[PDB]
Amino acid sequence: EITKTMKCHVVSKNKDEIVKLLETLETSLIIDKRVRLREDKNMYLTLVSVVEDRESDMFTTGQLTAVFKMIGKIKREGPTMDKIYGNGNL
Amino acid sequence: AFTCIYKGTSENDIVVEEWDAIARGIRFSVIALEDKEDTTNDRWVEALSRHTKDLLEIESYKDNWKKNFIAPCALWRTTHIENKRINYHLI
Repeated sequence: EITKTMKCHVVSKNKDEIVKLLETLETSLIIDKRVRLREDKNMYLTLVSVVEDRESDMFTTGQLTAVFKMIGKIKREGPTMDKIYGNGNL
Repeated sequence: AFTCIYKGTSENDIVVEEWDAIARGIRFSVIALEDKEDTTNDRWVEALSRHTKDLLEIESYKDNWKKNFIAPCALWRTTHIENKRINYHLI
């Protein structure tokens, strides 16, 4: 399991635009509860929690805090029993 | 317009002999020099500011002060937002 608490910024001259952009981004991240890691559409980043702190500085800190997790699988395989054979005696 | 706010006084009550005078510096300040809108895209802040204005019959400013605020007044703002997908259909 790989977890990342990724924070996001939104800069703009119009602060109401910052609020609107953060609102739509949050709603998108919530209603679509995962994000495509790559265009192959095999990996995914299932959301855990998205939180905005409007008081936080626009440039240094960043308004929106999101936590994503992903579950890998250890990449190991082995030989397979395609064919089985045996004889009978007494 | 603007609205000065009292903040204090100069370091001491100076005396200037060459000018034959005494002086004292009162210290004021002004708020939100760059804000001119008093609007928001936070629907919740709009709703509660409307509620405060109706209930209380005073000004009700949105997310940030404006330089010409009319005392007495209120200001409603959002500090923290937490979204949560409680269910498949509900958020």
